[PDB]
Amino acid sequence: ADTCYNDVALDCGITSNSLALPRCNAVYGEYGSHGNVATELQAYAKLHLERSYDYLLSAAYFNNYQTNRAGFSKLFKKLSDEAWSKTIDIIKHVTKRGDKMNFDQHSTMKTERKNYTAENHELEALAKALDTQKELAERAFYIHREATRNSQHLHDPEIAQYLEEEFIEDHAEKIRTLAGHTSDLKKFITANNGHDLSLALYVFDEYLQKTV
Amino acid sequence: ADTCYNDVALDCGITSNSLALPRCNAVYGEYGSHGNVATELQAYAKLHLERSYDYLLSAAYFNNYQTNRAGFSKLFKKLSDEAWSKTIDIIKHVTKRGDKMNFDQHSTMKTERKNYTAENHELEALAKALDTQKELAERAFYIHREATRNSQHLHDPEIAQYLEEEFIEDHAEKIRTLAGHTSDLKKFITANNGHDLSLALYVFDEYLQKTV
Amino acid sequence: ADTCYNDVALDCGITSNSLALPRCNAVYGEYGSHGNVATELQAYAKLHLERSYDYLLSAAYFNNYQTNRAGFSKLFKKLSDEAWSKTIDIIKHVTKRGDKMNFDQHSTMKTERKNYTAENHELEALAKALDTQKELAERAFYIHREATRNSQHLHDPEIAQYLEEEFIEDHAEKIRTLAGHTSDLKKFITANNGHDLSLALYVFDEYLQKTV
Amino acid sequence: TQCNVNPVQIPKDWITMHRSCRNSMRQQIQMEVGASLQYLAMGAHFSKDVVNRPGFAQLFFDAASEEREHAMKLIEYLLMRGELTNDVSSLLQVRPPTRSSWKGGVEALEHALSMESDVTKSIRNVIKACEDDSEFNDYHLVDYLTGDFLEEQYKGQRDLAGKASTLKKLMDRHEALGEFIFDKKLLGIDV
Amino acid sequence: PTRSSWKGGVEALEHALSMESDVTKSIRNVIKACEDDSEFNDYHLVDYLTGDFLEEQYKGQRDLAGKASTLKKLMDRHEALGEFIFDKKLLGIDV
Amino acid sequence: PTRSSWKGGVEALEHALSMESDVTKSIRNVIKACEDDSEFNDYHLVDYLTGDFLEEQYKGQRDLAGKASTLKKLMDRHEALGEFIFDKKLLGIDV
Ligand SMILES: [Ca+2]
Ligand SMILES: [Ca+2]
Ligand SMILES: [Fe+3]
Ligand SMILES: [Fe+3]
Repeated sequence: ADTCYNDVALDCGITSNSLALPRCNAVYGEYGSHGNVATELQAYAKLHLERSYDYLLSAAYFNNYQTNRAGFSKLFKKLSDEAWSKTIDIIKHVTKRGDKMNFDQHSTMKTERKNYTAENHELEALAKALDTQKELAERAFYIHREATRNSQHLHDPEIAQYLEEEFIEDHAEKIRTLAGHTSDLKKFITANNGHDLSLALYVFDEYLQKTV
Repeated sequence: ADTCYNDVALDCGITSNSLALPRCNAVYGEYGSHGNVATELQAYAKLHLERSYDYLLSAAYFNNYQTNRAGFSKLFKKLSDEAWSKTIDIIKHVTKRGDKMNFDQHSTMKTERKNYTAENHELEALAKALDTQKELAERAFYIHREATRNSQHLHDPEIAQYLEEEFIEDHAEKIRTLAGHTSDLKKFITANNGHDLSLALYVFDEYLQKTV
Repeated sequence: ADTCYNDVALDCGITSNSLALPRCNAVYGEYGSHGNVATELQAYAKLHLERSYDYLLSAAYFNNYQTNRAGFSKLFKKLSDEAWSKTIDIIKHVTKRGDKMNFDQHSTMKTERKNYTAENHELEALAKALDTQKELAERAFYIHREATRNSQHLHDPEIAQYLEEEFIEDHAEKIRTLAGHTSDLKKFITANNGHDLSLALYVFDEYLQKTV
Repeated sequence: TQCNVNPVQIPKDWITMHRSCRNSMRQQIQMEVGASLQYLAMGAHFSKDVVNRPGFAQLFFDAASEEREHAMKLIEYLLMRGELTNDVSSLLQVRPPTRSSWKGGVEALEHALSMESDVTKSIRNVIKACEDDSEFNDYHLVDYLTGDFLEEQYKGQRDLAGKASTLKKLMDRHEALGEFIFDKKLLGIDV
Repeated sequence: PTRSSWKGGVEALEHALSMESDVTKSIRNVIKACEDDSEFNDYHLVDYLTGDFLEEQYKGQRDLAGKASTLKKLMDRHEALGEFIFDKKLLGIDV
Repeated sequence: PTRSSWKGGVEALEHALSMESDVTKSIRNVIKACEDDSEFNDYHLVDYLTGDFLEEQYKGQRDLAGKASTLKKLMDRHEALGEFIFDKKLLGIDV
């Protein structure tokens, strides 16, 4: 059983001429040794980073003079700021557990390839926001399962509790909110032959300005 | 892979004459598709609803002029109010996750059938309260296991964390408190041939008025 | 199905001459009946108790007139006080769940035997603190796994959430902090042939006084 | 590799405790720790669901923490006098306490009174060793043990003795209700 | 006074520690004289010297001994910077 | 990003200074393109880039250059302690 104390005893001996101390790091519970939890967490920071900029572009698009939807723009700006903040938080968690961030790490979770386009009408934009938030949420479910269930030799409840507290609880609220927005728009489009659509989009945008 | 965005692209096409958008809802992690977690959560709201009214009847019984135990009545009124509040909270969680509440949903957990009677002497009433709280607690353990362990294709840590935070932590405190009350009454009944029983029940009820 | 209510009905009968009430306790979810979770929790209180006094001796050693490192002493005193407080908290949790504390209970987790010595130079002391905190953290991972994964008939998310909230989250921070301290000392020892070591230890101790 | 700094030496004439006194202090430190562990076991016992005396549980958990503080004060005294530059690891040993169950509050209070009585006698013996060493009468430590430690001991014994007398009078006919009320009074609750 | 110069802070701290050590021994001798006079054990003065004067002496010695140990460790390679920083810390200044 | 590791604080500060220097040059080129287009001199954007963006660039470069100079002087003999102290000063902590 290698320990940091034993590494010190060995290397601090007059016989030694170095001080490697490989066990004197923050790694415990074999974090990073078994399973894919460590690499998946790095890829999760990368997903938040990419989405933060996708949301930023949507916020910009809704703030052009033709669309001019301050409420939709505010909704996306908030999603962007939150994803940017989470990117930094995950990077710090990766290093807190004794690993190092690799910005080119890929996830093993088989996820289809669909480019994010910022130029969308209101319903399309909310639908894409809903899909991307569900993807972030299901990725957290995947990492959580990898940490506490998929590998016989890996059990990391620290990562599980971190995901539960910092990601999982709030994902449900965001997804429910976005799903509700798509239902509202769907009704504006279909009821009474969609006759109130333009006034409804204006009223809905004003509502977002007050509630986002 | 069906997504809300793809449903919108298809239905918003000039070719379409409807807007179903089946994937534009709050369902993710296949909630409700595999396992019994979704139906068990609905049955859990139903159990709290039924118990809220059982506790309310016990609170009423202890407030009749013959029993007149304000402390016991307050204990049951608090249990009733908490169970009523939890009923609404669970219903809201069921809908937050994209499902719909069904008030006739039954649990699969094999639980014996024992009618709740409100007319009881003090020890009997506390014993029944203890048993019903243990049943609520074990039902939470069951749903938690169904969400994260029993089904290979179902892993829902959102439901697990919700149960951990809103139900599981507090159940231990309530059960320990009620178990302690039954121990106190047991001693009043058995020590010194139960000679101090009537004075002890009065003193104990006054104690409940100050601590419930 | 034995219940506290049924025990009362039986024992409170004119036929009875006793009041055992074996089911009127705080035990639920078969806590203590299957698996090793109950005994492991007792052994965990014992580990914290032993470590609280080991840390106390290190705090004393660093406060002797020759070492006179107030920062190192404060670091160990805090670790000691926290472990003492956790010892009492775990004992209370053991009894809250209807069990009783046994101070001679051993853990099944195969852990090597290494006496804790308080007389150490700074790097050695931090290395030992790091190792003992990793051991406390991995023991929590072990109990957590025993409660929710290792035994088919045992599922206790109350113990799991208790460990997640009261131990697991904070262990990561403490271990990362201690690992960082060993890295700093390692650099003081190796850079520029270790020429700044004595001044660096003084500066580092002053830093600990301000940040512990 | 050189991981530590070559030690330095400063004047040592100020370090004056003698062996017999120092050894008695080391033994007292272990005794205080042993008392803290025995009080933890009392706190654990009264915390059980089938005993359920939270007032007694808190009383004894508080006593356990206080005994730990007593051990720390004795250790700090030795450090102030220039001791414990070595032989620190052997100062203490944590072991399971001898007793883990009591019939009721009276038995626990009487056991606590007896434990305190033993500690008082032991401190008086440390005082004797420190004062009567033919080569060095340690005036200051004797004064510290007498004015601080014995003061706490005598007040504590009187407090426990009074609690035991008061509760024991209730045992011949009011074991359950008497202990229940007394227990809540320990929590500052007048039923 | 007998001495008017010191090589550095360590020499002065060690000299102060030795002076305090001498005072402690002298107070213990006053206590002995006052307590052991066969005709009159001066209980009150002995108590005053023990509880007030010796208390200040032992705390003071430990403080000086710690300061001397801390600074002396810096002398083999950091005499100037070590003493400079230590000196400002005495003024409550963290550079 | 192209780089993911640095030998120490000095290398990172020098890399940051070089990155900022590249950004300053790039902004000056945006200014040239916007000001010298024969069909339209964009007075307002040129002014915005000059008064806001370049202002931040020059102050930032001077700050990084000073940090690099200060820390680099400590590297020939005090690599570990020098960087440790400098690092805590960045957090506003005077050891
Ligand atoms: Ca879990
Ligand atoms: Ca949790
Ligand atoms: Fe929480
Ligand atoms: Fe004591």
